Amino acid sequence: SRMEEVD
Amino acid sequence: MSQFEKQKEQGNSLFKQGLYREAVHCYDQLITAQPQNPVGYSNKAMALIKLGEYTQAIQMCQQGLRYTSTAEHVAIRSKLQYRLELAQGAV
Ligand SMILES: [Cl-]
Repeated sequence: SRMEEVD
Repeated sequence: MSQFEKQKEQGNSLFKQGLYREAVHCYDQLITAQPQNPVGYSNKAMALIKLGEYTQAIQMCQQGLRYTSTAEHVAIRSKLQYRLELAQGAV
């Protein structure tokens, strides 16, 4: 996912 | 899905819903269940940042990095974003 997103 | 992955999807669903304290609480259960898995710390740090809880975020980042190996395929965008903050910090 993107830098601003969770995993 | 394992129980960890189910609890993690719930925290992530709360996070995507903009329910950050609620997500933090689920992420705490990830940390408790799997203390050497960086994902709980990383996810908890994002939810904290959304809440303006910067000090606890720093603590979660430092803790999660203790359980993270090298990452050898880092995206350029990631490096630009990290180096921007690193340098802003150092000024
Ligand atoms: Cl990356």
